[PDB]
Amino acid sequence: RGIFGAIAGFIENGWEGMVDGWYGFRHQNSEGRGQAADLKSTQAAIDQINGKLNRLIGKTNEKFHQIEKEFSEVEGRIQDLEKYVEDTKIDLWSYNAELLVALENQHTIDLTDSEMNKLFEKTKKQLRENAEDMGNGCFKIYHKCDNACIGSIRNGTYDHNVYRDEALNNRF
Amino acid sequence: APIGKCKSECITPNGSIPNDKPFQNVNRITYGACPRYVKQSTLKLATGMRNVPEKQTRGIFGAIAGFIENGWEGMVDGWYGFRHQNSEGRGQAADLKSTQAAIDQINGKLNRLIGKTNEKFHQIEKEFSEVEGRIQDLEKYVEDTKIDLWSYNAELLVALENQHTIDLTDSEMNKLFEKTKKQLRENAEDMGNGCFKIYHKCDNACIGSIRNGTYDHNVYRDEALNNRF
Amino acid sequence: VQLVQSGAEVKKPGASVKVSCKASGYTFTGFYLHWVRQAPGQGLEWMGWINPHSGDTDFAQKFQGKVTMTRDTSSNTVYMDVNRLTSDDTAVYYCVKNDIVLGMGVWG
Amino acid sequence: VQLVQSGAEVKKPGASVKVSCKASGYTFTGFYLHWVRQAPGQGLEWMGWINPHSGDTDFAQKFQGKVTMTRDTSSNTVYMDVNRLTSDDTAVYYCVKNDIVLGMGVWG
Amino acid sequence: LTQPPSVSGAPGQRVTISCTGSSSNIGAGYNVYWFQQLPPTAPKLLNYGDNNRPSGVPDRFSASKSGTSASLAITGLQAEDEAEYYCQSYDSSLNAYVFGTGTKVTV
Amino acid sequence: QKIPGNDNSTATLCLGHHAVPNGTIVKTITNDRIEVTNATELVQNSSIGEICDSPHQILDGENCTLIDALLGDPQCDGFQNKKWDLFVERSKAYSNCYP
Ligand SMILES: *[C@@H]1O[C@H](CO)[C@@H](O[C@@H]2O[C@H](CO)[C@@H](O)[C@H](O)[C@H]2NC(C)=O)[C@H](O)[C@H]1NC(C)=O
Ligand SMILES: *[C@@H]1O[C@H](CO)[C@@H](O[C@@H]2O[C@H](CO)[C@@H](O)[C@H](O)[C@H]2NC(C)=O)[C@H](O)[C@H]1NC(C)=O
Ligand SMILES: *[C@@H]1O[C@H](CO)[C@@H](O[C@@H]2O[C@H](CO)[C@@H](O)[C@H](O)[C@H]2NC(C)=O)[C@H](O)[C@H]1NC(C)=O
Ligand SMILES: *[C@@H]1O[C@H](CO)[C@@H](O)[C@H](O)[C@H]1NC(C)=O
Ligand SMILES: *[C@@H]1O[C@H](CO)[C@@H](O)[C@H](O)[C@H]1NC(C)=O
Ligand SMILES: *[C@@H]1O[C@H](CO)[C@@H](O)[C@H](O)[C@H]1NC(C)=O
Repeated sequence: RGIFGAIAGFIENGWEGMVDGWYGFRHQNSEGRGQAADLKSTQAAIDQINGKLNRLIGKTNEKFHQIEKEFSEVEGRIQDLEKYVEDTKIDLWSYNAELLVALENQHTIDLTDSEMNKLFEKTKKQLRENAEDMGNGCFKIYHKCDNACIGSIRNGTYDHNVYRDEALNNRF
Repeated sequence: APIGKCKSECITPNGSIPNDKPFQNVNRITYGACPRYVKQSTLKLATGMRNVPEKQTRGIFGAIAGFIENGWEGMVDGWYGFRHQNSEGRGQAADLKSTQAAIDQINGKLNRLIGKTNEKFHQIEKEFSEVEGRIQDLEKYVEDTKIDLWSYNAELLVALENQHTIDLTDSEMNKLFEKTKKQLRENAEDMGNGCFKIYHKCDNACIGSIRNGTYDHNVYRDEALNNRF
Repeated sequence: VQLVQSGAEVKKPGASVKVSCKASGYTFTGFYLHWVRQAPGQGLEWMGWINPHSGDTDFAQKFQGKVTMTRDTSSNTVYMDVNRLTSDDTAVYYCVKNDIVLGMGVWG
Repeated sequence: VQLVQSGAEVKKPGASVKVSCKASGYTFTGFYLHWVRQAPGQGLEWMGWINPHSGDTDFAQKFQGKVTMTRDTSSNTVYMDVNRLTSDDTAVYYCVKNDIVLGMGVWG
Repeated sequence: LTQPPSVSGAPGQRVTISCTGSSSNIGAGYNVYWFQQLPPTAPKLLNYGDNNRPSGVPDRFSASKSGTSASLAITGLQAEDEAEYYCQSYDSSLNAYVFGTGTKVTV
Repeated sequence: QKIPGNDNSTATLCLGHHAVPNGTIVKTITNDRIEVTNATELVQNSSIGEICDSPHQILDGENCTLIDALLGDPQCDGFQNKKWDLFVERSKAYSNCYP
C-alpha cells in the first residue's frame, strides 16, 4: 500500500503464506506481529466439505443391462425412438449435473463465508465493549493486550470484565 | 385385492391409497390421481425447525440461555418465545405474531405439494412375465430412467425444502432479535449467550411493552447509559 | 414427562431403605431432581436435590449424613438410600422434577 | 514461491553492472522486494527495497545515487543497475521477497 | 411459610388464602407457588412462573404476589374442591426449598 | 444452591424457541443428519388393502380377463354392455371356451 503497507483481511485482502489451516488470526502489539490458526473452525469446515464430497463419490448404482446406444444402419422408427430417448436422458442428466454443481458451489461458497462471519460476531461478543470494528476486516482492541490476551481470545477463555474498566476509558 | 366400500381417489394393485401425500412406495402401477413413485424407503419434510435438547443444569447454579446454546423445553404456547428475570420473579411468554407467520408459511409450503397431483389414467404396462425382445427392454429402460429421475428430483426437492425451512425458521429468530435490539437502542447490551441484558430497572410492565412493540427507549435511556457506562 | 417410583418395602428400625425413581419423557440429565417426604398431619418436608449430570447434591438443615442419593445415567434413574430408621421417619416419599422457570413441575 | 537471478557478469572498475531478479509462484506486485549483498568476512549489507506495484524505492544511508532499480510488471521481473564500481564493492548480490508478518521470506 | 389454620366458604362465595413471609423468602423477589392436594395421594401445582396456569387448571383460581405476602383467591367455588392447601417458596437464609403448613375446612 | 437474589436495577430479557426430547432426524443439502422438533413422512409406505369405487366406477373380472369378457364367455356373461373407469383382472382368471 504505497510505502506503508496493508494488514487487512477477509474483507479487502486474502492472506498468502498460511498453510496452518483455512481460517486464521493475526495481531499487532508491543511484542511484535504474528500469525496463528484456529483448528476448530477449519476442522468443522473440512469435515463438512469431506461429507459433501463423500455424498457423491462412490455411491454409483448398477446399470448392468441397457439398450444399444450406437448404430451403423438406418432402421426406421424404433431406432429413431431409441436415439431420441437416449438424447433426452443425456440432456436431462446434463442439466441436472450442471444445476447440482452450481447449487453445491453456491452453498459451499456461502457456508465458508458465513462460518467466517461467525467467529467474527463471536469474537465481537467475547470482547463486548472492549473492541471496535475498524470495518476493513477486523477489530481494534482498546486495552493493553499482550501475547497472553490474544491467546485467551483465541481459546474462548477471555473475560472482558477485567479490561472493560480501561477499554471504555481509552475509547470514550 | 378384494373389493370393499369406501372413498378413495387412487387405485393400486395393492389396494386403495390416500392422496394426502406427494410420494409413495406401494407400487409403480397406479390409476387415478396417484402420487409419484420413488425408490427411497423413507423421506421426511421438516414441518418444524431445528431441535436442541435443553441442558438447564450447569454445575450447581444452572443455565438460562436460549437460541444460541440451549433450546427450551416445557413451552407449548408457541414456537418462538420470551423469558425474563427481574425483582418480580422469572417468567415465560410467547409471541403470537412470529409463530403465526411461521405457521402460515409452513402450512402454505405443505399445501403446495399435498393434494396437487395430476391425472395419470392410462400408461404402459410396467410388469412382465415373459422375455419378448427389444421393445420390452426399451419399455423397462424408459420406466427405470423415469423412476430414477423422479427419485433424484424428490430427494433434491426434499433437501432444498428442508434447508430453506431450517434457514427461514432461524432468520425469523435472528429477526425479532435485531428488532428488539433496535427497540432497546442503547439501553441493552447483547450478552452473547443468546439474548440481551437490560441495564435499567425493568418491571413486569416493561417486559410486556417490549413484547408488544410499544416500548419507548427515550424514557429509560437517561439511566441505562448511567448504569452501563 | 413422567416420574415413577418403587417404595413399597418395609424395614425394621435401624435398618436401611432403598427407593428408586425412574424418569421418562424428557432429557434425564437436564433438570434438578428433588426428594421430599410427607407424613400424616404435617406439611411436606423437603429433603434434598441431585443433579443427574454430575454427582453434586444438596441436603436440608437436618438431613446431613443420614441420607444419600446416587444416579445412573445409562439407565436414566436415581436411587436414594436412607439409614437409621426411626418411628418419626415413617412417611411417604415423593420424587420431583424441578424446573427453574415452570416451578416444581411433575411429581411422583 | 521462488526467486531466480542472473548475476554472472564481470566488469572493470568504473563501468556499470546490471542484475536481474525474476519472481515466480506468487503475485508479483504484492510484496516488497529487497536487494542485499554479502562480501567475504563481513556481515550482510542491506541495500534497498522496491515496491513492484509502483515506482517507489528506498535506499540505505550510503547508497544514494550510485544504485538504481526498476521493475517490469508485464514480465514480472526487476532489474538493478549499479555504477561506479570499486574494489570494495566486489560481492555477491541477493534478492529477497520480504513479508511483513513472516519475516524475510525466501532468498535467491 | 404458614397459612391461616382455618378458613371456610359456602359454594358460590369467594375464599382468600394468604401466605406469611419475611424479607428473606418473599422479599427477595422469588416466585411463590400453591399446592392443591389430598393428604394420602399427591399434590398438584397451582400458579405458574408468570401469572398463567399450567394449562390443566380451571379459571376458578387467581394468584397474586406483593412486596411481603402472596394470596390465592377462589371465586367460583364448586363441590370438586379438595380442601388442603400449602404454600411453597425459596429461602435465602437456608438454601432449601420450603413448603408451608396449613389446614382448610369447607363448611 | 441457586443464583443470588435478583438484582434491583437489572433485567435479563431472553429469547428462545421450543424443543422436544424425541427429536426426529432429517437430511438437508448441507448436513446429512440434523434434528428437528417435528417432521412428517412424505412417502406413503402403507396401503389400505382393499379397493373401493366411490368416485371411480370399477369393474371386477373375477374369473375372466378383459379379452375373455370382450369375446363373450359364460363365466363373465354378466359383463355384457357394461361400462367402467377401471377394470381389475384377477391372477386366478383362466380362459375356458377356446384357447
Ligand atoms: C404390492 O406391493 C408390494 C410391495 O409393497 C409388491 O411386492 C413386490 O413385488 C415385486 C414385483 O412383483 C416383487 O419382485 C417383490 O418381491 C415384492 N416384494 C417386495 C418386498 O418388494 C407387490 O407386487 C404389489 N402387488 C401385489 C398384488 O401384491
Ligand atoms: C407436525 O406437523 C404436522 C403437519 O403440520 C402436524 O400434523 C397435522 O396435525 C393437525 C392436528 O391433528 C391436523 O389437523 C393436520 O391435518 C395435520 N397435518 C398433516 C400434514 O399431517 C402434526 O400435528 C405436527 N406434530 C405435532 C406433535 O404437533
Ligand atoms: C371361478 O371358477 C371356479 C372354478 O375354477 C369356481 O370355483 C367353484 O365354483 C363352484 C360353482 O358351483 C362353487 O360351488 C365352488 O364353491 C367354487 N369353489 C371355489 C374354491 O371358489 C368359482 O366359483 C368361479 N367364480 C369365482 C368368482 O371364483
Ligand atoms: C490459550 O491459548 C494459548 C495460545 O496457544 C495457550 O498457550 C494457552 O494454554 C491456552 N489456554 C488457556 C489460557 O487456558
Ligand atoms: C403489552 O403487553 C402486555 C402483556 O401482555 C399487556 O398487558 C398490555 O395490554 C400490552 N399493551 C400495551 C401496554 O399497550
Ligand atoms: C435491593 O433492595 C433491597 C431492599 O428492597 C436491599 O436490601 C438490597 O440490598 C438491594 N440489593 C442490592 C443488590 O443492592
